[PDB]
Amino acid sequence: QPKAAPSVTLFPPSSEELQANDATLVCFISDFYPGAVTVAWKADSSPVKAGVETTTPSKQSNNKYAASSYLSLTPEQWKSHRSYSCQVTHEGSTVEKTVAP
Amino acid sequence: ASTKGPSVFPLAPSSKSTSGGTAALGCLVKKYFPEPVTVSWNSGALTSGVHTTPAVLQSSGLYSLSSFVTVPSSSLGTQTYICNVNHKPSNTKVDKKVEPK
Repeated sequence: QPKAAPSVTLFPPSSEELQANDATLVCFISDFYPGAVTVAWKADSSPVKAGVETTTPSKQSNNKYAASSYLSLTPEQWKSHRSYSCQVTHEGSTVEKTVAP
Repeated sequence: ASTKGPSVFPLAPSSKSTSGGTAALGCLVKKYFPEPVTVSWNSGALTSGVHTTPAVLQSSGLYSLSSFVTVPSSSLGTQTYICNVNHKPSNTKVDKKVEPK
């Protein structure tokens, strides 16, 4: 099967979740093959590992894989940095997406 | 049996979740117990471009998952997008309208 690089979309915390005193960033990784990816998060430029959870990649109906990664923060953590990023490494490529509060 | 129904938050489409006229949007299904949760979009009318990833289990013992769809950006603000979440163990269903930012 032909190799396919992932599409990456990073979603900031919803207004609703922030008003519920929580914050979750959601990194959606889609349409990649083969199924092996590594995900790293950054707050501004600094690598972060606390509060990160990542799904095992799962085959979709298009025979490619999709996965999600989540970064759990407090609303105060979210608002205190200039940006957050999710970096996805697949087959010699890393793709990074960045969001701002 | 002990159960906990999910909290559902929108992952809103915006210029920042859109690439080349295709927008991604989703719903985040937080902190439910036990498995499973199932997700549909617009009551099963929207199936093309839908990806629902496996749940992650947190140290709290509660599960979270997310579901996503990619749609034409020209549809945003015109077509209604609703994620339908079913958590049979707690006899709960949640519909969340996902609106542009």
